[PDB]
This record gives sequence, structure tokens and C-alpha cells, in this order.
Amino acid sequence: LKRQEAIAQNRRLTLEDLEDSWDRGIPRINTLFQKDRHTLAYDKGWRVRTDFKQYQVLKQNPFWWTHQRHDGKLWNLNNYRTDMIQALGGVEGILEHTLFKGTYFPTWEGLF
Amino acid sequence: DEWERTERERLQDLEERDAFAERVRQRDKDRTRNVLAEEDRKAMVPELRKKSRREYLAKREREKLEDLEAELADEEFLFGDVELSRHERQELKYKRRVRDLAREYRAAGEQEKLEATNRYHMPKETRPGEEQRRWEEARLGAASLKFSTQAQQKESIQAVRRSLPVFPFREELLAAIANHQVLIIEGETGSGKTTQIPQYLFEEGYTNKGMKIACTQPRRVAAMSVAARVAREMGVKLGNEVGYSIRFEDCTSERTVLRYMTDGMLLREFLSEPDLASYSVVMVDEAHERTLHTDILFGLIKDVARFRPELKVLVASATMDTARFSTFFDDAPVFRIPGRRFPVDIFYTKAPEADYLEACVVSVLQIHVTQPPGDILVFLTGQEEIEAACEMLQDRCRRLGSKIRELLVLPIYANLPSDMQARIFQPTPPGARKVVVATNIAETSLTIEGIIYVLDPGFCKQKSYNPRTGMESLTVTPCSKASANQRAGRAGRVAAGKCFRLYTAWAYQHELEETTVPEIQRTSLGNVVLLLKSLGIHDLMHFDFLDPPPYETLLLALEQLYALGALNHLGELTTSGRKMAELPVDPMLSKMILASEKYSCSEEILTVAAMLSVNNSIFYRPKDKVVHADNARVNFFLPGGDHLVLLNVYTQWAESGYSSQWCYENFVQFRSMRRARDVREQLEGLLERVEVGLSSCQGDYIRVRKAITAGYFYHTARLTRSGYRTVKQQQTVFIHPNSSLFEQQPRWLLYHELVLTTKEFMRQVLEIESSWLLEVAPHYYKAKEL
Amino acid sequence: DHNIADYMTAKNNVVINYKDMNHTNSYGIIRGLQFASFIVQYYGLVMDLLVLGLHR
Amino acid sequence: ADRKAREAVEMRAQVERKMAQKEKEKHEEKLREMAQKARERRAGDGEARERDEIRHDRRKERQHDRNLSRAAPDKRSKLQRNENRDISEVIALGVPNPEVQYDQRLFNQSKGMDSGFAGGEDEIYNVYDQAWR
Amino acid sequence: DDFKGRSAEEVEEIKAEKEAKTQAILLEMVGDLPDADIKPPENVLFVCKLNPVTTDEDLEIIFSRFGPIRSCEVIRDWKTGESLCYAFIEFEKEEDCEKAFFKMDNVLIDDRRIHVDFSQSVA
Amino acid sequence: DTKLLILALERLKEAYSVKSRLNQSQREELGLIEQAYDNPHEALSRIKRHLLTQRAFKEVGIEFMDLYSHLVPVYDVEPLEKITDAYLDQYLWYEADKRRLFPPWIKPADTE
RNA sequence: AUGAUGUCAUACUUAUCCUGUCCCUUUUUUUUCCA
Repeated sequence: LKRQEAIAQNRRLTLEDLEDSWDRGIPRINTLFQKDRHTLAYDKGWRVRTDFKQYQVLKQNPFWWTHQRHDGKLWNLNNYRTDMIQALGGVEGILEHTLFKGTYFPTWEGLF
Repeated sequence: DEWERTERERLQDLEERDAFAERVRQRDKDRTRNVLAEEDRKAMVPELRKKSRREYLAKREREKLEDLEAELADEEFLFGDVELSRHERQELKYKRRVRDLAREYRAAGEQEKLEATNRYHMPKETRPGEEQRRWEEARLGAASLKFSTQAQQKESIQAVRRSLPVFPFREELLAAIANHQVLIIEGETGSGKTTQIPQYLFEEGYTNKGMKIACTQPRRVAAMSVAARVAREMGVKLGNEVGYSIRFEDCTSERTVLRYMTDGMLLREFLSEPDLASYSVVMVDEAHERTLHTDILFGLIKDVARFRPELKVLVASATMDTARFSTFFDDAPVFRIPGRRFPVDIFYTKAPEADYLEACVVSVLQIHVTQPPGDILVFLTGQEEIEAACEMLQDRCRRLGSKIRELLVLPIYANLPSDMQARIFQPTPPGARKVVVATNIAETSLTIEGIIYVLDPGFCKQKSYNPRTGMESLTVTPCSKASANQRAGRAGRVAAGKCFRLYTAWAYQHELEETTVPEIQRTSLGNVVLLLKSLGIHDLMHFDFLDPPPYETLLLALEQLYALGALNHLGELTTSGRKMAELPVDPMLSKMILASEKYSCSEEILTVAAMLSVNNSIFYRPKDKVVHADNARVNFFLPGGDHLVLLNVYTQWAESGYSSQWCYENFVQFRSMRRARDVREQLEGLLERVEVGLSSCQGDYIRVRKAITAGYFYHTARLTRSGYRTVKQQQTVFIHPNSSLFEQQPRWLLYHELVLTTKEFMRQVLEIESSWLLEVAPHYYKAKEL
Repeated sequence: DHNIADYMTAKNNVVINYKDMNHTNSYGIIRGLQFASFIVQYYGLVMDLLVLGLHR
Repeated sequence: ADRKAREAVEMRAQVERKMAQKEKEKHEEKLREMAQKARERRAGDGEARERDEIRHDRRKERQHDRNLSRAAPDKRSKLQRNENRDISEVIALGVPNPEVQYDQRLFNQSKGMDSGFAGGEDEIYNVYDQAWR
Repeated sequence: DDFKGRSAEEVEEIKAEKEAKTQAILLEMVGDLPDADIKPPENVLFVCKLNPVTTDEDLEIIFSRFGPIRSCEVIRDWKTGESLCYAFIEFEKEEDCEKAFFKMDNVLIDDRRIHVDFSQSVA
Repeated sequence: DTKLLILALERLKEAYSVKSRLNQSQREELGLIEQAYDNPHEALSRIKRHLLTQRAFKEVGIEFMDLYSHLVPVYDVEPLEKITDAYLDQYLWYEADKRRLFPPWIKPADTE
């Protein structure tokens, strides 16, 4: 619908129409806008082709069913890490178990 | 005066010209030989009806084409307005529906054709820019889940008319020039000096006695603009009484009183009628523009000014150039127009700066982020710098995300694709800012409304031609006071502007030179030397210049022309020299075209010339499609050199039927291609006069390379073990990276350019035989030197 | 194109080799070619036709 | 069988062709009717002067077109159509407006042409897609 | 079929028959001629490449040579009258048309090598 | 064709994503991919030559991937022909899908 | 019984190199019988 209206009222679809639904959808709507849409409008049969790679490479793919450039990126587990820390106790409870205090590093934000 | 010696010569010029053309047609009627029962007759009368019928088929459908077009061409400007009656009304219904019926009863047949070749056909063994909308319905198909007012116009025109800086200055300026034949009229842009003035003249009747009023411009597109504008004012059709004549496009009629043109166009009108006796007035606009054609017209028209006092000299320009203007022109009075719409706050940096391109970047950054609404204009030097700029700007856009607003970076220069030129002309999408990165192409003749900020890093890339080396180098150059003032003046045209100079008041007021060197000094003049010796003024020294070239420059010109064979050993005109001089193209090229006569490679040498006319923009080389681009280029790469490369490229384009999508597929600038085609076609229209027989080399590129030599023998280098070095001066050159021979690196080299960019360079190069050099120029090239 | 048909069909008929045993493929298909997706799905189209019939 | 099938394909093809051909011509005859009655329905205070303007304009147009083709073989094809394709020209000529486009804060927020799944590799650390803090 | 399987010659001949039929029906479509393609009189030559100074009298002179003329009609640019540099010329006999043709093709008169072909006019 | 060949070669490098100790033969295949990435027209010339004249190919090696419950054959083809087939793969699938060869019930399809 | 001719790869020499290299600003030039 918004694409029709952008043609009819002839506007440009602005960031405000698509920041709400920006990783939603299945392909994903943020694949419309990637860098290489131009040469990926030419990759057809990619799904069969990743199925059949199993007779060509000696290793076994666990994401044979999908493609990140084509299907989008369909899971986001960035909060797993945050809640894992809060459940183990927080960075302080977590580094009472380690050799951190024997390094004499003054604080743990820099650790690298 | 020398004016009278001139017109003496020039009337005899027209006499001998007409008699020459008449002689030649007689020659051709000589060369050309054209000399011219019962059942025989009743046999071929069926065959004469055969041809009558078929030529009549094409002829009848052709006449249908004529009246077909004419119905709508007629209903364009009569019907949709006026209270018109039964007869032509009914016949509009008629011609409407009837050309529909023609298109329809032919679209039927074509439908048959395409539908019946849609089908399946067992194979037989015998030994437009939408790749991003064909990938945007891949996604919407993968993601589907279904189970009077013309008088009012005139009022508005006059109402705006009245508010010019010249409308209240109307009368006294009229009376003033009624006094003085030569009146210098200083006024800045937007005053209307180009538009309102010739109107005033016409309504005051200087066109009476059938006379004309010339307006010259240095730029075609600007002339077309001006002409559209004043024809709209005058309430007539552009082309009949107000007209513009530019190369390849006449827009005049014998109703034309107000005729607009170029400076070379007016010189060429002196190639038609030395007196301009049908013109009462010549108004020369913006003469400050400093072209060779401006600096020739100045002399010629000053002669005419002394010789024709009933004739009128008007020379208007932008800047303080009135001092030398009047002084050369016997100190004509100077009528001052005050014209400057809105103010500019012009700022200087605190200091001098080290990294001025980056400084550009961070400037526009701050401006955009903090400022109120308003569009921005930024200058750079040119292409590579400018895309690097948009690189940086859009990268910081990437990083700063929704923290900022939409920054329409648009580059603009001369060679970039014309769709990409136009893209800047759209009205800005509400709420976003538009920043145009530009070159000094945006000094002049391009009108971008909305620009409220202007940034000058205070530079330019000027050509500099030293003749002692034959070298013209397009190098960096701090830009003049006139430049900075006018680059700034580009602003303000609708509102208060700002002009950020990347340099201080100190450097500005103190080390700023007023004007770019009037062109004739700095440029190479081969064709204008050719021109004034085509007009025959034997003393080329005491001629009435505005600024003479260095005697050095002229000496080089003379040696150039003599060696090439346009000059005798005393410096006058051969038939070679004249025949080449009629060509509006360089003598080297001209010698090559004449060489096609000897080598029977007419067509191929023609198309080559057509290419070198415009080359500088042939192949689009985008960063975002570098490899496919290099590829659609590397396709044509022929053995022999860039010139025959161009030959095949044009050949294949026209082969495709002058297809635009052809060049779009094959990474070629359609602009370059089609203007080059036009220059070749008008070259062919010259070709009868220059007496060239239309011949093919029959695939023998040896003739091609040899005619190339017979033209460009001067433009040659040889292998040295310390690099590629000249044939004559043994100064050291290098090959352009993008040469079709760049890795081939031939022993005996011909070029077409001689520049010294970051290192000495040469362009449009080819591999030659040193033997053709003793074939062609044993008087200039001796054997021992090869 | 009969050229491409012949390339594909002659490329399925190769010598297949393991440590020291060699034989020549003549009957089936090497599924480790890169167009073998295409060949399998085209053949499967023909057998969809034998199962459904042309009308359905 | 391949020869036989080639023949039957071609014969069926030209049969169906000829059928649709004849039908097209019948369509065309109805359009012949359309044209005759078109001019018939046609034939029966600005128009009289706009009408002298009709023949004035059209006839001097034929003058210029004939004279074009006569000075140069098709100087009509060398003037009038070639007037109207080049861009600076059109912009100076004030011709107006001679698809969806949208904001550029949208584009190029991701660059690459390969799936990030590394082609079946596993041992590399690509779980989350944002450095921790 | 058999409007195709006869030759290649008469094949394209039938297609040229067509091209005629379609161009006729087309020209009547856009509406010039009242009656459809009535055969043109064998007794007028259309003579182009002409001079605006050769008139009905002089052309009827030189084409009085081969046959009895019925007229000489240089069509006029109406409101200025300037000769259209072509003409129609009207004979009494087929033989008169032919005899004028076969000597007057591409001849130089008034320094112009005019062209004569028969009239294609249904006008 | 350069879009189709760029897709081919991206697909082929995905095998050696990690850039391990691979071997002689994988080093040589990576060399071929890079040189045909640099000069994309020597490549396409070579390809269309193969496709036009060749009908006797080298020999392929076999081995098995053990999935503990059954085995899978894995075929090893020579890198030159691997490149010509990668290209032919992409080309046939692009054209077949544009001409609509495969009707919609043939289903490892790219849409879901 | 040692000729030059070479599009021959290999061997070899100079405490001979691994640090001596790269993409154009602006723009203009008169024209001719149609058939």
C-alpha cells in the first residue's frame, strides 16, 4: 500500500515508513535495500543449489534451508547474552570466579 | 580601413566561392555519364505498374505519414482554447479518430506477427534500467500470501517585467545609446540585460527596414534558454520572429528579427555577409567570458564599428571588464545597471588551511547539522576529487544514521551521464537538504534555485599551455578575484546567502589576480590562425588584437601550419590550407581527412574524426560497477589502437540502429556518441565542398593508420630505454593507463593529447611504423632521426 | 541448445575413481556436478507428468 | 519419433496460425466500417480564424517539409525529430517532466553478496551480530 | 496453405500483394481517397525534379513532342503560387505516355536533370 | 555474463571460506578462481569454448561422507570444469525461471 | 669439426633489486538542385 501511495502522491518513501517494520517479514523487508540487489536479482535456483552442495563438499551445513542475503536474517539473539550475564550474577559475580583481581587491572570495562 | 581591405577581400571571397562551387558542379556533370515492340511494351508496362504500385505504396503511406502528423500538429495550437465551430470541430473528431484508426489497423497486423512468433519451435540442429524493479517484484511475489487566462499570463509577464533593474532604467538608457553607437553597458546577472534589452530595441523599431537584432552567447544551451524566455515574453512562437541559430539546430524563420547565436556563429556569419547589412544591432553578451571567438569578434566588430556608424555596437558583460573594454573600444560610455537580488554574508576561514578537500567535507557537515532550511552548493576542482567527496559525505551519512537528516549529495560535472545531470533539477523532497557538489561548470549558465549556501575552497583547475614544450597541462590554480566574487554571486538569487571562503581576507584581498588570462594568450590557436589566414590578412602581426598572443605562440602556430602543408615556404595559403580552413576543426585532423582522399579510407577516417571531436567523455567508468564496465569496454579492444577502437564502437552502435540501450548496455556515453554522429554527418555535408570521394578501406586498417600518420606525424614518440620519449624534443612522456595499448607499449607511438597530469601524458594513442614517416614527411622527419 | 544438451550429457559419462578402483559411468547421473539440480528437477517434471496426466 | 513430432508440431502450428489470421482480417473489416462511418459522422466564433490558421500553419508546414527534403534528402529528419532528444536542450526549452524513489538514509546499510553462513563452515564465531558493549 | 508453398518468388509476391492491400486500406483508413484503389489512367506522367521557372506552357511544349497533350498541371503552393518543382502531364495515348517517357527520363532541361516516371496518382 | 560469473565464483569460494591448510589441489583451485575474478573475459572466452567443443572430460574422484546412519557420496571434479559448470548452472537456472520452465509444484523453490 | 638464424627451456653473472611507482576544467564552427 505505501508503495502505491508513494507513486500516487509521488512522494519518496522515507525512513519513517520502514523503521517500524525493519526486520519483519519473510524474506525480510530489509533485504529490499541491501547493497547488491543488482547482482542478486540474477541468482535463481539458490535453494536447490544449497541442497545439492552436499554431494560436493565433505562437510554438512546446518542452515541448508536458507540464505542470509536472500532470505534476510531471521533470528536475533543479542539479548541472550545480556540475560545470561544477569542470571549468572552480573559481571561482578562472574569475575569473583576468575583471576581478574590478580591482574591488577583497575577496572573490567577495558578487558580485551 | 583595414576593415575595407577586409571586405574588399571578402566580397571577392564570396565571388570566387560561388564561382568555385559552380565550376565544381560543372566538373561533376562532366565526370558523370547519364545517356538516358508490341509485346515488349505490354510486358514492361506491367513492370512499370509494378514499380508505380510499390513506390506508390511507400509514397502513399508516406503522404499518409505527412497529413497524419499534420492533423495533430495542427490541433496542438488552435482547438483546446478557442470557441470554434461546426466545420473544423467535426473534422477534429474526424482526424482524431482517423489517425487512431490508422494506428489501429496497423497495430492489428503487428499483433498477428508477434502473437504467431510467440509459439514453441523445436530447436533445429545445424552444425532499460530496471534490474531494480525486476528485483522488487521478486520480493513482492515471494512475499505474497493469497488463498481570459492567456491574457492573465500576459499580465503576469508584464508585472514581473516591470520589476527588473532595467525597467525603470528603460528610457534614459534608450536615449543614451541613441546618442552613442558604441555603448558599454555594465550590469550583473538577473538584470535581464540579455532579455529585456532586445525587446526594448524591437518595440523601438530597430527591426524596421527589415533589420535584425543579434544576441550572441558563448553557450548553445544558454542561447536556447534565452530564446525560449524572450519568445515567451514576446508572446510568439519560438522560431519564427525570435529565433536561435546554433550548430546543428536552426530555430529561425524569415520572420526572424531577433536572432540569437554563438560567438563562433557570428564569426561564421562573417563567413556569409561581411557587412551584416540585415542586422541593425549586435548585442554581445557576457563578453568577459574570454573565448577565442569573443576576442576575434571584438576586433572584427570594432572594424565594423568604425566602418558602419548606422550599425549598432552593444557589448554587455558581468564584471569590471569595462576598463579594457571601453579603452580598446575607443572609451565608449558605460551605462551602469545596479543589479543584485539578495545579499551574501561572505566569510573567510580564520587562517590558511592544509587539507582543503577534507575541509570542504567538515564544513558542509557543520552547516547541514546546524543551519536552518536551505540548499547548499559546494565547489571542488573536478571529477575524481568530487566523487571522493560524495564518498566521504555519504559515509559519514552512513555512520550518523538517524541522528541527522536526509542529505541529497548530488555530484555534477560535464562528462557524467545526462540523466545524472538532470537529477539535480528536481524540487527537493520536503524536509531534506540538497547539497550539490560541483565544478566551475556551476560557475555559469546552470540555474539551481534554492541554493542558500555556497562554499569556495578558492581554487580551480586551469589549463596552462607552454608552447616551448607544446605542453598544455590542466593543473591546480588558485582562482581569481573575479572568480571568487562570481562564484559567490552564484548565490542569493532568491534569498540571503552565505559564501564560505576556505581562505582568509588576507590572501583574498592581497594575492588575488583579477582575471583569468584572456584565452588567446593561454590557449592553442591552430584553427584561429588557420581562420584569419583563411580570411587572408597576410600580416598576422600588426593585427587588431585585444590581447595579442606571445610572438612565441604565433611562431609555433606558423611552423605548425607550414610543416603540415597549409602554408607555403613564405607563409600564405595553399589549396590544402584553405580547403582545411573551411573545416571548423583542427588542422591536424584536417590533414588526416585529406589523407583519407589518398588512402581510400574515407568513411573510416571520417568516423575517427567524429570520435576525436568529443572523446573526453566516451566511456562511463563508475566505481560501483567497475568490473562489468571495464568489460563492456575491453570487448571492443581492437589491434592497432584507440582510434580504430572508436571506429568499431561507433560502427556497432549505428549497427544497433542508433540504439540508446545499446550504449547503456555497453558502458558508453550516449551524449558523446550521438553528438559525434552529428559532427560526422555535417562533416559529410562539408565533404562535397572539400571534394572527398565517399570510399571505404574495405577492412584495410593499414590505410587507416597511414592516414592517421599523414595527419598526426607531429604527434609521435619513440621507445627509449629510459621510457617513452618524444620523437623531436625527446622530452619524456608516459602512456595513459586506460590505453588500448597501455600494456602493449609499442616501439613507435602516435598520440592525440599532450598534457602532463600528475606525470606527462598523451591520449588516444596508436602504434605506427616509422616507415610511414619517411613515406609522409621526409622534409620534416628525416631518416637518420629514426 | 543442442550444444548444451550434449555438453551436459557427455559430462555425466566420466571415469569415477576411488583409491585404486576405476570404472566408467554409463547409466545414471553423477549428482556432484553443478547442473545436476537442473537435470534432476527437469526429469522430475517429466515424472510429474506421468503421474498427473497432461489434463490435470 | 523426433521427425514425426517435428512435423506434427509444425502442421498444428500453421493450422492455428491461419485460423487466427482469418479472424484478424474480419476484425479489420469491422474497423473499415468504423472508418467510413467515422468520416461520415464527422462531416455533419473562433474556428473560422483559427481555420485560416489551420491551413496557414499546415500549408507552410508542408512548404518547410518539402523544402527540407529538397535542400537535403530528409532535412525534416535532420531537423524536427532531432530537435527533441538531448537533455541540456530540453531543460533550456522548459519542457516539463520530460517510478518510486525514496530516502537515501535507507540504502547501503549492508554490503556484501554472500550469505554470512560461510558456506558450511561452523567453527567460526558468528552467533551475535553486535560487539558486546 | 499453398499461398506459401509455390516458390519463394510468388511467396514474397503474395506478401507484396499484401503490402499493397494493407497500404491502400491504410491510406483510405487515414482517409485520403474516396473510392478504394481505382486503377490510375495510363496517360499521365508525373515529372519531378522540376524548376520553379518552367511553366505549364513550356512543359507542354517539350512534351508536345511525343504525343497529343490533354494538359500540363504543375501543382501550386496555393496562396503563393510558386511552382512545386514537380508536375503531372496528360497525354491522349498510352503510346504517347510511353514515347515521352522512354526519351525524357533523367534529361537535363533548364540545367536540371529532371525525373519522369508515370503518374502514381489516384487523384 | 559477468553477473552470472560473479555469482558462480562467489559460490565456489564459499567452500574455502575458512582458508585452512587446504592442499595443493585446493590452492590451485583458489588460484583459478582469483585469476578468473581479475580477468572476467579470458574466462568467458574459455567457458564458451569448452561448451562448444569439449565432449571428453577428465576423471572424477569419489568418497563418502559418513553420517553414522548412512553414507553420502561426495564427488570431486577438476577446477577448470568446475568453473565451466558453475557458470552453466547459473545460466540455465536464470533462463529456465525467466521462461517459466518449472511449474509451481516443483518445490525447493526460492520463494519460501 | 664450432654458421648465423632463431620466440628453446635450463644453467649462470653483477655482496647487481623487494622500495625509484597511479584517473581531464570549461565550451562554440556556415551548406545548398531533393524525387
